Amino acid sequence: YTRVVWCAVGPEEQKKCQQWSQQSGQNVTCATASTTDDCIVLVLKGEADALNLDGGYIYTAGKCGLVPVLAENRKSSKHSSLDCVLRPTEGYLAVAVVKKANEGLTWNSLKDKKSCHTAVDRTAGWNIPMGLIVNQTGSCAFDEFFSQSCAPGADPKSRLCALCAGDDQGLDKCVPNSKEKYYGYTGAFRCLAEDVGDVAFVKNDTVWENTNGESTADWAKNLKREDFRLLCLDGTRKPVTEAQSCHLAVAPNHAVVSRSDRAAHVEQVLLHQQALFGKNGKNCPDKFCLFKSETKNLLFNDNTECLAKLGGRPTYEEYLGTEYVTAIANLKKCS
Amino acid sequence: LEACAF
Ligand SMILES: *[C@@H]1O[C@H](CO)[C@@H](O[C@@H]2O[C@H](CO)[C@@H](O)[C@H](O)[C@H]2NC(C)=O)[C@H](O)[C@H]1NC(C)=O
Ligand SMILES: *[C@@H]1O[C@H](CO)[C@@H](O[C@@H]2O[C@H](CO)[C@@H](O)[C@H](O)[C@H]2NC(C)=O)[C@H](O)[C@H]1NC(C)=O
Ligand SMILES: *[C@@H]1O[C@H](CO)[C@@H](O[C@@H]2O[C@H](CO)[C@@H](O)[C@H](O)[C@H]2NC(C)=O)[C@H](O)[C@H]1NC(C)=O
Ligand SMILES: Cc1ccc(-c2cc(C(F)(F)F)nn2-c2ccc(S(N)(=O)=O)cc2)cc1
Ligand SMILES: [Fe+3]
Ligand SMILES: [Zn+2]
Ligand SMILES: [Zn+2]
Repeated sequence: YTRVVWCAVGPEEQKKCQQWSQQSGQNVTCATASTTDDCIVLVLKGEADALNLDGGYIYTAGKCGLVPVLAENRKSSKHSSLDCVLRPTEGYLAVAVVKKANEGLTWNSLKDKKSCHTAVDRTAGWNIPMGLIVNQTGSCAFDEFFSQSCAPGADPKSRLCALCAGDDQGLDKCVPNSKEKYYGYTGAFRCLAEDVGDVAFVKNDTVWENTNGESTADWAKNLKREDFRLLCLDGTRKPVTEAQSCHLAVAPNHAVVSRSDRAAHVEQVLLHQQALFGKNGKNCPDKFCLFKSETKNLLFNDNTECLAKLGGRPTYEEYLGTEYVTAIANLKKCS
Repeated sequence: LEACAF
Protein backbone atom coordinates (compact mmCIF):
# COMPACT_ATOMS: atom_id res chain seq x y z
CA TYR A 1 0.00 0.00 0.00
CA THR A 2 0.96 3.51 -1.00
CA ARG A 3 -1.19 6.56 -1.66
CA VAL A 4 -2.67 6.86 -5.16
CA VAL A 5 -2.39 10.33 -6.74
CA TRP A 6 -5.41 10.92 -9.03
CA CYS A 7 -5.24 13.49 -11.84
CA ALA A 8 -8.21 15.89 -12.05
CA VAL A 9 -8.89 17.79 -15.30
CA GLY A 10 -9.73 21.41 -14.43
CA PRO A 11 -11.05 22.98 -11.17
CA GLU A 12 -14.41 21.34 -10.82
CA GLU A 13 -12.82 17.90 -10.94
CA GLN A 14 -10.07 19.20 -8.64
CA LYS A 15 -12.74 20.13 -6.03
CA LYS A 16 -14.38 16.69 -6.24
CA CYS A 17 -11.02 14.99 -6.02
CA GLN A 18 -10.17 17.00 -2.92
CA GLN A 19 -13.40 15.84 -1.27
CA TRP A 20 -12.55 12.24 -2.21
CA SER A 21 -9.02 12.70 -0.84
CA GLN A 22 -10.38 14.01 2.46
CA GLN A 23 -12.91 11.17 2.79
CA SER A 24 -10.32 8.49 1.92
CA GLY A 25 -8.02 9.81 4.74
CA GLN A 26 -5.41 10.66 2.07
CA ASN A 27 -5.36 7.14 0.61
CA VAL A 28 -6.07 9.06 -2.58
CA THR A 29 -4.59 12.48 -3.13
CA CYS A 30 -4.97 14.92 -6.06
CA ALA A 31 -2.86 16.41 -8.89
CA THR A 32 -4.67 18.74 -11.34
CA ALA A 33 -3.96 19.90 -14.91
CA SER A 34 -6.00 21.98 -17.40
CA THR A 35 -6.49 19.28 -20.01
CA THR A 36 -6.65 15.55 -20.29
CA ASP A 37 -3.48 15.56 -22.34
CA ASP A 38 -1.67 17.39 -19.58
CA CYS A 39 -2.91 14.88 -16.98
CA ILE A 40 -1.58 12.10 -19.20
CA VAL A 41 1.91 13.84 -19.20
CA LEU A 42 1.71 14.12 -15.41
CA VAL A 43 1.14 10.36 -15.19
CA LEU A 44 4.01 9.70 -17.70
CA LYS A 45 6.30 11.86 -15.48
CA GLY A 46 5.16 9.87 -12.39
CA GLU A 47 3.73 13.07 -10.80
CA ALA A 48 0.26 11.51 -10.79
CA ASP A 49 -0.76 7.78 -10.86
CA ALA A 50 -4.06 7.50 -12.69
CA LEU A 51 -7.24 8.99 -14.16
CA ASN A 52 -10.30 7.75 -15.96
CA LEU A 53 -10.25 8.32 -19.77
CA ASP A 54 -12.54 8.26 -22.82
CA GLY A 55 -11.34 5.64 -25.43
CA GLY A 56 -9.90 8.36 -27.74
CA TYR A 57 -7.66 9.50 -24.88
CA ILE A 58 -6.85 5.86 -23.96
CA TYR A 59 -5.38 5.68 -27.47
CA THR A 60 -3.12 8.72 -26.75
CA ALA A 61 -2.16 7.41 -23.28
CA GLY A 62 -1.55 3.88 -24.59
CA LYS A 63 0.74 5.06 -27.47
CA CYS A 64 2.79 6.60 -24.60
CA GLY A 65 2.90 3.31 -22.67
CA LEU A 66 0.13 3.72 -20.11
CA VAL A 67 -2.21 0.73 -19.61
CA PRO A 68 -5.93 0.15 -18.84
CA VAL A 69 -6.60 -0.84 -15.20
CA LEU A 70 -10.42 -1.04 -14.60
CA ALA A 71 -13.35 0.00 -16.92
CA GLU A 72 -16.55 1.94 -16.15
CA ASN A 73 -19.55 -0.44 -16.03
CA ARG A 74 -23.01 1.08 -16.14
CA LYS A 75 -26.34 -0.73 -15.53
CA SER A 76 -26.41 -3.83 -17.79
CA SER A 77 -29.31 -3.98 -20.21
CA LYS A 78 -29.61 -7.76 -20.04
CA HIS A 79 -29.72 -9.88 -16.96
CA SER A 80 -26.76 -10.94 -14.94
CA SER A 81 -26.26 -12.77 -11.72
CA LEU A 82 -22.65 -11.60 -12.03
CA ASP A 83 -21.37 -9.00 -9.58
CA CYS A 84 -20.79 -5.58 -11.31
CA VAL A 85 -17.01 -5.80 -10.82
CA LEU A 86 -16.85 -9.13 -12.72
CA ARG A 87 -19.42 -8.37 -15.44
CA PRO A 88 -18.01 -7.88 -19.05
CA THR A 89 -18.50 -4.30 -20.20
CA GLU A 90 -20.94 -3.44 -23.00
CA GLY A 91 -19.65 -0.39 -24.88
CA TYR A 92 -21.90 2.63 -25.33
CA LEU A 93 -23.60 3.81 -28.47
CA ALA A 94 -22.15 6.86 -30.23
CA VAL A 95 -25.02 8.84 -31.76
CA ALA A 96 -25.70 12.06 -33.72
CA VAL A 97 -28.61 13.98 -32.23
CA VAL A 98 -30.68 16.79 -33.74
CA LYS A 99 -33.94 18.65 -32.94
CA LYS A 100 -37.15 17.03 -34.24
CA ALA A 101 -38.16 20.60 -35.35
CA ASN A 102 -35.06 20.88 -37.62
CA GLU A 103 -36.92 18.78 -40.19
CA GLY A 104 -34.96 17.41 -43.12
CA LEU A 105 -31.53 17.59 -41.48
CA THR A 106 -30.13 14.10 -41.97
CA TRP A 107 -26.70 12.49 -41.99
CA ASN A 108 -26.54 13.38 -45.69
CA SER A 109 -27.13 17.07 -45.25
CA LEU A 110 -24.65 17.86 -42.37
CA LYS A 111 -22.29 19.83 -44.63
CA ASP A 112 -22.20 23.58 -43.62
CA LYS A 113 -24.34 23.03 -40.52
CA LYS A 114 -23.31 23.93 -36.86
CA SER A 115 -22.00 21.04 -34.79
CA CYS A 116 -21.44 20.38 -31.02
CA HIS A 117 -18.71 17.87 -30.00
CA THR A 118 -17.72 16.56 -26.60
CA ALA A 119 -13.97 17.49 -27.35
CA VAL A 120 -11.39 16.88 -30.08
CA ASP A 121 -9.91 13.39 -29.77
CA ARG A 122 -12.87 11.81 -27.84
CA THR A 123 -14.71 8.74 -29.22
CA ALA A 124 -18.42 9.67 -29.78
CA GLY A 125 -17.71 13.41 -29.87
CA TRP A 126 -14.97 13.33 -32.46
CA ASN A 127 -13.12 10.24 -33.63
CA ILE A 128 -16.20 8.32 -34.81
CA PRO A 129 -18.14 11.16 -36.57
CA MET A 130 -15.07 12.96 -38.04
CA GLY A 131 -13.56 9.59 -39.08
CA LEU A 132 -16.83 8.74 -40.90
CA ILE A 133 -17.02 12.22 -42.45
CA VAL A 134 -13.40 12.27 -43.69
CA ASN A 135 -13.97 8.83 -45.24
CA GLN A 136 -17.28 9.69 -46.84
CA THR A 137 -16.18 13.04 -48.21
CA GLY A 138 -12.70 11.81 -49.35
CA SER A 139 -11.10 14.87 -47.80
CA CYS A 140 -8.97 15.53 -44.72
CA ALA A 141 -10.32 19.09 -44.55
CA PHE A 142 -12.70 18.16 -41.64
CA ASP A 143 -12.10 21.69 -40.20
CA GLU A 144 -14.03 23.12 -43.11
CA PHE A 145 -16.92 20.64 -43.14
CA PHE A 146 -19.22 22.26 -40.60
CA SER A 147 -19.73 26.03 -40.87
CA GLN A 148 -19.10 26.53 -37.16
CA SER A 149 -18.66 24.18 -34.20
CA CYS A 150 -17.84 23.84 -30.54
CA ALA A 151 -15.07 21.24 -30.43
CA PRO A 152 -13.18 21.87 -27.12
CA GLY A 153 -9.37 21.50 -27.61
CA ALA A 154 -9.36 22.94 -31.24
CA ASP A 155 -7.71 26.36 -31.97
CA PRO A 156 -9.83 28.92 -30.12
CA LYS A 157 -9.78 31.31 -33.09
CA SER A 158 -10.91 28.65 -35.66
CA ARG A 159 -14.43 27.86 -36.77
CA LEU A 160 -14.19 24.60 -34.78
CA CYS A 161 -14.38 26.75 -31.60
CA ALA A 162 -16.74 29.50 -32.91
CA LEU A 163 -19.69 28.14 -30.89
CA CYS A 164 -17.88 27.45 -27.59
CA ALA A 165 -18.93 29.73 -24.73
CA GLY A 166 -16.16 29.51 -22.10
CA ASP A 167 -16.90 29.75 -18.32
CA ASP A 168 -19.15 31.98 -16.12
CA GLN A 169 -17.14 34.98 -17.19
CA GLY A 170 -16.75 34.02 -20.81
CA LEU A 171 -13.06 33.15 -20.16
CA ASP A 172 -11.45 29.80 -21.23
CA LYS A 173 -13.52 29.55 -24.42
CA CYS A 174 -12.99 26.11 -25.97
CA VAL A 175 -10.69 24.72 -23.24
CA PRO A 176 -11.25 20.94 -23.05
CA ASN A 177 -12.42 20.76 -19.40
CA SER A 178 -15.73 21.20 -17.61
CA LYS A 179 -15.23 25.03 -17.21
CA GLU A 180 -16.23 25.33 -20.91
CA LYS A 181 -20.10 25.50 -20.87
CA TYR A 182 -20.30 23.15 -23.91
CA TYR A 183 -17.64 20.62 -22.94
CA GLY A 184 -18.19 16.84 -22.69
CA TYR A 185 -21.33 14.79 -23.19
CA THR A 186 -23.59 17.11 -21.19
CA GLY A 187 -22.02 20.32 -22.67
CA ALA A 188 -22.36 19.15 -26.27
CA PHE A 189 -26.00 18.06 -25.65
CA ARG A 190 -26.64 21.49 -24.00
CA CYS A 191 -25.13 23.16 -27.13
CA LEU A 192 -27.85 21.34 -29.17
CA ALA A 193 -30.64 21.89 -26.59
CA GLU A 194 -29.99 25.64 -26.67
CA ASP A 195 -29.91 25.58 -30.54
CA VAL A 196 -26.40 26.85 -30.55
CA GLY A 197 -25.66 23.89 -32.81
CA ASP A 198 -27.79 21.86 -35.26
CA VAL A 199 -26.20 18.50 -34.35
CA ALA A 200 -24.54 17.07 -31.22
CA PHE A 201 -22.18 14.03 -31.24
CA VAL A 202 -22.70 12.34 -27.90
CA LYS A 203 -23.79 8.95 -26.68
CA ASN A 204 -27.22 7.48 -26.39
CA ASP A 205 -27.29 7.69 -22.56
CA THR A 206 -26.70 11.47 -22.60
CA VAL A 207 -30.02 12.13 -24.32
CA TRP A 208 -31.98 10.01 -21.77
CA GLU A 209 -30.20 11.33 -18.74
CA ASN A 210 -30.83 14.98 -19.56
CA THR A 211 -34.49 14.80 -20.67
CA ASN A 212 -37.99 14.16 -19.19
CA GLY A 213 -37.05 15.24 -15.69
CA GLU A 214 -33.95 13.04 -15.43
CA SER A 215 -31.90 16.19 -14.92
CA THR A 216 -33.08 19.03 -12.69
CA ALA A 217 -30.29 21.23 -13.98
CA ASP A 218 -31.64 24.52 -15.16
CA TRP A 219 -30.98 24.15 -18.96
CA ALA A 220 -32.18 20.52 -18.95
CA LYS A 221 -35.13 20.41 -16.54
CA ASN A 222 -37.65 21.26 -19.21
CA LEU A 223 -36.30 19.20 -22.21
CA LYS A 224 -38.54 16.49 -23.71
CA ARG A 225 -37.09 13.45 -25.40
CA GLU A 226 -39.68 13.58 -28.16
CA ASP A 227 -38.22 16.90 -29.32
CA PHE A 228 -35.03 15.08 -30.37
CA ARG A 229 -34.18 12.70 -33.20
CA LEU A 230 -31.11 10.50 -33.94
CA LEU A 231 -29.42 10.61 -37.33
CA CYS A 232 -28.87 7.18 -38.92
CA LEU A 233 -26.08 6.53 -41.33
CA ASP A 234 -28.60 5.44 -43.96
CA GLY A 235 -30.05 8.97 -44.10
CA THR A 236 -33.12 8.30 -41.91
CA ARG A 237 -34.05 10.06 -38.60
CA LYS A 238 -35.34 8.03 -35.65
CA PRO A 239 -36.71 8.61 -32.19
CA VAL A 240 -34.19 8.42 -29.43
CA THR A 241 -35.72 5.09 -28.31
CA GLU A 242 -34.14 3.53 -31.44
CA ALA A 243 -30.46 4.05 -30.75
CA GLN A 244 -29.76 0.21 -31.13
CA SER A 245 -30.65 0.59 -34.77
CA CYS A 246 -29.55 4.16 -35.39
CA HIS A 247 -25.98 4.76 -34.01
CA LEU A 248 -22.61 5.68 -35.56
CA ALA A 249 -20.60 3.12 -33.57
CA VAL A 250 -20.32 1.15 -30.39
CA ALA A 251 -17.54 2.79 -28.22
CA PRO A 252 -15.37 1.06 -25.61
CA ASN A 253 -16.28 2.20 -22.13
CA HIS A 254 -14.19 4.84 -20.43
CA ALA A 255 -11.48 3.31 -18.25
CA VAL A 256 -8.80 4.09 -15.70
CA VAL A 257 -5.26 4.16 -17.03
CA SER A 258 -1.96 4.18 -15.26
CA ARG A 259 1.65 3.52 -15.61
CA SER A 260 2.28 -0.11 -16.01
CA ASP A 261 4.47 -0.17 -12.93
CA ARG A 262 1.67 1.23 -10.75
CA ALA A 263 -1.40 -0.55 -12.31
CA ALA A 264 -1.59 -3.29 -9.72
CA HIS A 265 -1.53 -0.83 -6.81
CA VAL A 266 -3.97 1.55 -8.50
CA GLU A 267 -6.38 -1.37 -9.11
CA GLN A 268 -6.34 -2.50 -5.49
CA VAL A 269 -6.83 0.95 -4.08
CA LEU A 270 -9.72 1.65 -6.47
CA LEU A 271 -11.51 -1.59 -5.69
CA HIS A 272 -11.35 -0.62 -2.03
CA GLN A 273 -12.37 2.99 -2.65
CA GLN A 274 -15.52 1.98 -4.56
CA ALA A 275 -16.44 -0.43 -1.75
CA LEU A 276 -16.65 2.71 0.39
CA PHE A 277 -17.84 5.43 -2.04
CA GLY A 278 -19.24 3.70 -5.17
CA LYS A 279 -22.90 2.76 -5.92
CA ASN A 280 -24.32 1.71 -2.55
CA GLY A 281 -20.84 1.80 -1.01
CA LYS A 282 -20.54 1.68 2.76
CA ASN A 283 -20.32 5.46 2.88
CA CYS A 284 -22.34 6.64 -0.11
CA PRO A 285 -24.52 8.76 0.14
CA ASP A 286 -23.66 9.63 3.75
CA LYS A 287 -20.04 10.81 3.32
CA PHE A 288 -19.19 10.88 -0.42
CA CYS A 289 -20.33 9.37 -3.73
CA LEU A 290 -17.45 8.76 -6.09
CA PHE A 291 -19.79 8.35 -9.10
CA LYS A 292 -22.02 11.41 -8.55
CA SER A 293 -21.43 15.06 -9.45
CA GLU A 294 -24.89 16.46 -10.21
CA THR A 295 -24.73 15.28 -13.89
CA LYS A 296 -21.41 16.94 -14.67
CA ASN A 297 -19.57 13.60 -15.08
CA LEU A 298 -16.61 14.76 -13.00
CA LEU A 299 -13.71 12.08 -12.64
CA PHE A 300 -16.19 9.40 -13.72
CA ASN A 301 -19.44 9.31 -15.62
CA ASP A 302 -22.43 9.80 -13.28
CA ASN A 303 -24.06 6.69 -14.76
CA THR A 304 -21.16 4.41 -13.54
CA GLU A 305 -22.36 1.51 -11.34
CA CYS A 306 -18.76 0.30 -10.61
CA LEU A 307 -15.28 0.07 -12.06
CA ALA A 308 -14.95 -3.47 -13.35
CA LYS A 309 -12.01 -5.80 -13.76
CA LEU A 310 -10.76 -6.29 -17.30
CA GLY A 311 -10.59 -9.84 -18.86
CA GLY A 312 -7.32 -10.97 -20.45
CA ARG A 313 -4.99 -8.26 -18.99
CA PRO A 314 -5.54 -6.33 -22.19
CA THR A 315 -3.15 -4.00 -23.80
CA TYR A 316 -4.64 -0.64 -24.77
CA GLU A 317 -5.18 -1.93 -28.35
CA GLU A 318 -6.93 -5.02 -27.16
CA TYR A 319 -9.09 -2.89 -24.87
CA LEU A 320 -10.05 -0.36 -27.60
CA GLY A 321 -10.34 -3.19 -30.19
CA THR A 322 -8.55 -3.40 -33.54
CA GLU A 323 -11.30 -1.76 -35.65
CA TYR A 324 -11.48 1.41 -33.45
CA VAL A 325 -7.69 1.65 -33.28
CA THR A 326 -7.36 1.54 -37.06
CA ALA A 327 -10.22 4.08 -37.37
CA ILE A 328 -8.32 6.47 -35.07
CA ALA A 329 -5.00 5.82 -36.85
CA ASN A 330 -6.65 6.62 -40.24
CA LEU A 331 -8.20 9.82 -38.95
CA LYS A 332 -4.91 11.01 -37.33
CA LYS A 333 -3.34 10.84 -40.81
CA CYS A 334 -5.21 14.10 -41.53
CA SER A 335 -3.09 16.08 -38.99
CA LEU B 1 0.63 4.74 -35.86
CA GLU B 2 4.08 5.73 -34.54
CA ALA B 3 5.67 7.26 -31.39
CA CYS B 4 4.15 8.81 -28.26
CA ALA B 5 2.63 12.33 -29.01
CA PHE B 6 4.66 13.89 -26.13
C1 LIG C 1 -6.69 3.80 3.91
O1 LIG C 1 -5.84 2.75 3.54
C2 LIG C 1 -5.44 1.84 4.55
C3 LIG C 1 -4.38 0.92 3.93
O2 LIG C 1 -4.92 -0.15 3.17
C4 LIG C 1 -6.65 1.12 5.15
O3 LIG C 1 -6.28 0.41 6.33
C5 LIG C 1 -6.57 -1.02 6.27
O4 LIG C 1 -7.90 -1.36 6.63
C6 LIG C 1 -8.15 -2.75 6.51
C7 LIG C 1 -9.65 -3.00 6.40
O5 LIG C 1 -10.06 -2.62 5.10
C8 LIG C 1 -7.48 -3.45 7.69
O6 LIG C 1 -7.74 -4.85 7.72
C9 LIG C 1 -5.97 -3.18 7.69
O7 LIG C 1 -5.54 -3.21 9.05
C10 LIG C 1 -5.51 -1.84 7.04
N1 LIG C 1 -4.43 -2.10 6.09
C11 LIG C 1 -3.15 -1.75 6.25
C12 LIG C 1 -2.24 -2.09 5.10
O8 LIG C 1 -2.71 -1.19 7.25
C13 LIG C 1 -7.76 2.13 5.47
O9 LIG C 1 -8.94 1.38 5.71
C14 LIG C 1 -8.01 3.14 4.31
N2 LIG C 1 -9.09 4.08 4.62
C15 LIG C 1 -9.87 4.77 3.74
C16 LIG C 1 -10.89 5.63 4.43
O10 LIG C 1 -9.78 4.78 2.47
C1 LIG D 1 -29.83 4.49 -24.03
O1 LIG D 1 -29.58 5.05 -22.76
C2 LIG D 1 -30.59 4.99 -21.79
C3 LIG D 1 -30.09 5.72 -20.53
O2 LIG D 1 -29.03 4.96 -20.04
C4 LIG D 1 -30.94 3.50 -21.54
O3 LIG D 1 -32.06 3.48 -20.70
C5 LIG D 1 -31.84 2.81 -19.45
O4 LIG D 1 -32.00 1.40 -19.60
C6 LIG D 1 -31.89 0.62 -18.40
C7 LIG D 1 -32.14 -0.85 -18.69
O5 LIG D 1 -31.65 -1.17 -19.96
C8 LIG D 1 -32.96 1.03 -17.42
O6 LIG D 1 -32.83 0.24 -16.25
C9 LIG D 1 -32.83 2.54 -17.14
O7 LIG D 1 -33.90 2.96 -16.35
C10 LIG D 1 -32.85 3.37 -18.44
N1 LIG D 1 -32.63 4.78 -18.11
C11 LIG D 1 -33.49 5.77 -18.40
C12 LIG D 1 -33.11 7.17 -17.97
O8 LIG D 1 -34.55 5.60 -18.99
C13 LIG D 1 -31.31 2.85 -22.87
O9 LIG D 1 -31.62 1.47 -22.73
C14 LIG D 1 -30.17 2.99 -23.88
N2 LIG D 1 -30.65 2.48 -25.16
C15 LIG D 1 -29.93 1.59 -25.84
C16 LIG D 1 -30.44 1.05 -27.15
O10 LIG D 1 -28.88 1.17 -25.40
C1 LIG E 1 -12.34 5.06 -42.69
O1 LIG E 1 -11.79 4.35 -43.77
C2 LIG E 1 -10.65 3.57 -43.49
C3 LIG E 1 -10.11 3.03 -44.82
O2 LIG E 1 -11.01 2.03 -45.29
C4 LIG E 1 -11.11 2.44 -42.56
O3 LIG E 1 -9.96 1.65 -42.26
C5 LIG E 1 -10.15 0.29 -42.58
O4 LIG E 1 -10.88 -0.41 -41.63
C6 LIG E 1 -11.07 -1.78 -41.95
C7 LIG E 1 -12.01 -2.31 -40.90
O5 LIG E 1 -11.46 -2.04 -39.62
C8 LIG E 1 -9.72 -2.49 -42.00
O6 LIG E 1 -9.81 -3.87 -42.37
C9 LIG E 1 -8.87 -1.76 -42.99
O7 LIG E 1 -7.52 -2.18 -42.93
C10 LIG E 1 -8.79 -0.31 -42.65
N1 LIG E 1 -8.11 0.29 -43.73
C11 LIG E 1 -7.01 0.95 -43.57
C12 LIG E 1 -6.45 1.69 -44.72
O8 LIG E 1 -6.46 0.93 -42.53
C13 LIG E 1 -11.74 3.04 -41.27
O9 LIG E 1 -12.27 2.02 -40.44
C14 LIG E 1 -12.81 4.10 -41.60
N2 LIG E 1 -13.16 4.90 -40.45
C15 LIG E 1 -14.33 4.77 -39.84
C16 LIG E 1 -14.52 5.66 -38.64
O10 LIG E 1 -15.23 3.96 -40.19
C1 LIG F 1 -20.78 -4.90 -25.66
C2 LIG F 1 -19.48 -4.39 -26.24
C3 LIG F 1 -18.43 -3.94 -25.40
C4 LIG F 1 -17.22 -3.46 -25.96
C5 LIG F 1 -17.06 -3.44 -27.37
C6 LIG F 1 -15.82 -2.94 -28.07
C7 LIG F 1 -15.88 -2.17 -29.21
C8 LIG F 1 -14.61 -1.87 -29.64
C9 LIG F 1 -14.26 -1.04 -30.86
F1 LIG F 1 -13.09 -1.81 -31.61
F2 LIG F 1 -15.28 -1.17 -31.73
F3 LIG F 1 -13.79 -0.06 -30.46
N1 LIG F 1 -13.76 -2.43 -28.82
N2 LIG F 1 -14.45 -3.13 -27.81
C10 LIG F 1 -13.75 -3.84 -26.79
C11 LIG F 1 -12.91 -4.87 -27.24
C12 LIG F 1 -12.15 -5.62 -26.35
C13 LIG F 1 -12.19 -5.36 -24.98
S1 LIG F 1 -11.17 -6.36 -23.96
N3 LIG F 1 -9.73 -6.53 -24.76
O1 LIG F 1 -10.91 -5.63 -22.77
O2 LIG F 1 -11.76 -7.64 -23.97
C14 LIG F 1 -13.03 -4.32 -24.47
C15 LIG F 1 -13.81 -3.55 -25.39
C16 LIG F 1 -18.14 -3.90 -28.20
C17 LIG F 1 -19.33 -4.36 -27.63
FE1 LIG G 1 -16.61 8.78 -24.51
ZN1 LIG H 1 -23.90 -1.14 -34.65
ZN1 LIG I 1 -3.81 -9.82 -24.60
